[PDB]
Amino acid sequence: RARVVCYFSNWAVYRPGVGRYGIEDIPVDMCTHIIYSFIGVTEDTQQVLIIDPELDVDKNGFKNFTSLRSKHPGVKFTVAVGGWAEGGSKYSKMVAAKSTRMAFVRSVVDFLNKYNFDGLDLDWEYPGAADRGGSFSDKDKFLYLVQELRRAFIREGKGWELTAAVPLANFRLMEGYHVPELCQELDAIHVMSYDLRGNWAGFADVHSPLYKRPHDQWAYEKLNVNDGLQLWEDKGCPTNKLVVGIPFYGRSFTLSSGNNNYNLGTYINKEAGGGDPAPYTNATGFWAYYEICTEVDTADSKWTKKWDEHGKCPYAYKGTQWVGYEDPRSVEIKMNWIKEKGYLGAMTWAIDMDDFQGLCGEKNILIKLLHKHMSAYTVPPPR
Ligand SMILES: CC(=O)N[C@@H]1[C@@H](O)[C@H](O[C@@H]2O[C@H](CO)[C@@H](O[C@@H]3O[C@H](CO)[C@@H](O)[C@H](O)[C@H]3NC(C)=O)[C@H](O)[C@H]2NC(C)=O)[C@@H](CO)O[C@H]1O
Ligand SMILES: CC(=O)N[C@@H]1[C@@H](O)[C@H](O[C@@H]2O[C@H](CO)[C@@H](O)[C@H](O)[C@H]2NC(C)=O)[C@@H](CO)O[C@H]1O
Ligand SMILES: *[C@@H]1O[C@H](CO)[C@@H](O)[C@H](O)[C@H]1NC(C)=O
Ligand SMILES: *[C@@H]1O[C@H](CO)[C@@H](O)[C@H](O)[C@H]1NC(C)=O
Repeated sequence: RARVVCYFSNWAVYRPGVGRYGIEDIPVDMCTHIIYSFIGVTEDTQQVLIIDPELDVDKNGFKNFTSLRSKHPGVKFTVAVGGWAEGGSKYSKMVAAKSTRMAFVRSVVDFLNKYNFDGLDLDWEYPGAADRGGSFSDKDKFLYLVQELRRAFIREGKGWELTAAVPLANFRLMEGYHVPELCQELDAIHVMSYDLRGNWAGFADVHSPLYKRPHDQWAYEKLNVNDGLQLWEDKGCPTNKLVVGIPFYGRSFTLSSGNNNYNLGTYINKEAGGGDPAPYTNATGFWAYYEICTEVDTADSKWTKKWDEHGKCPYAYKGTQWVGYEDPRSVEIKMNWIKEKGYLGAMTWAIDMDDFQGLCGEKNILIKLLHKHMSAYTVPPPR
């Protein structure tokens, strides 16, 4: 009764060559809940914004995805609104008044009926975040939105789920999330236990450390997966509502000129923006898991792979390039820890970045780990 929650990116179909990943590539039986990402909100009318209508509607992307339930009827197929690229300011605007929230709620209900989704995942990053167009009143008003969506979903009578993707840093929780009240209204809390470190921080480090390292200080002291989940519990969220995110990607850095120290915490060339783009994701500062294993794990690789003994994550480097990520060893450790803590399950950002082609070895190696552990695990009663 554990969840394996799989975010599916609708833009992965445009990746070239073996990176192309579409609806037909989703390994549906490895997940219990699959989430089509993303739709957005309009700036002016607070309605659902379809972000790639040629794919999502004209080529039947939404419906191809939800009709997967014909062959896989025990799986839930929902849609996520928001995501990083959507920004936060349209959401802070939409929740500012009862009337604009109600316009959005009606639009959501029509959309979910039209494309036969099982519910909605809220991915506003983030209520209350001044750097993302937010402000103080978002914390109350985001809770109101959640309460109003839940009531609308109850009225529709189809048993739709409502979930949310959330951060784990204390300051973000204080600015945006009434934890006990949100955890009561939501079916699952998808914790984004990743991007905890990255180029923006100004030093090289793994981005999903499980436990504190000696160099973690001040704001970073508790910014690790174990302490972040413990924070959600301490703030009032039941253990059996918390789903732990696992990144299928690494955060990369370009090290400072002449820097031969590759240890965690080493200085970087921050203006570079991160490591150089890899060929399929083509984004400075991150690599898909399959982009990492095809470079790091080959027989003649010139990459050097190391292990963070405290954070329990791999990192690898070559030249000026350094990347921290998750591999089968680190994912196995986190699966065992999820079971030890009694959490509701595991989530991945995102299923289209697993080695789904088997370029390095077993196809879908990381999601198979999530599925192996979660499917044999019984979630205990709240602690
Ligand atoms: C649940 C959750 O993890 N949510 C967040 C994710 O949004 C975020 O991943 C990033 O998502 C954005 C989209 O919101 C990606 O930007 C996209 O970039 C490509 C080209 O580089 C572009 O073609 C797309 O148009 C654009 N998206 C859209 C909506 O069209 C970004 O690359 C993702 N970053 C990754 C995968 O590392 C994840 C991980 O950061 O965490 C939350 O912030
Ligand atoms: C903490 C900080 O300096 N904030 C900015 C970051 O939000 C941002 O990247 C993002 O890191 C967040 C953690 O703070 C993640 O939650 C978020 O998923 C991630 N963004 C994505 C999806 O790529 C960086 C810019 O990339 O700027 C920082 O200043
Ligand atoms: C939906 O499935 C149809 C029939 O297989 C296919 O032609 C189309 O490309 C699919 N669209 C998407 C977005 O996957
Ligand atoms: C890679 O991304 C950059 C930055 O957006 C873009 O300008 C360039 O066209 C992209 N290249 C490919 C092959 O998509």
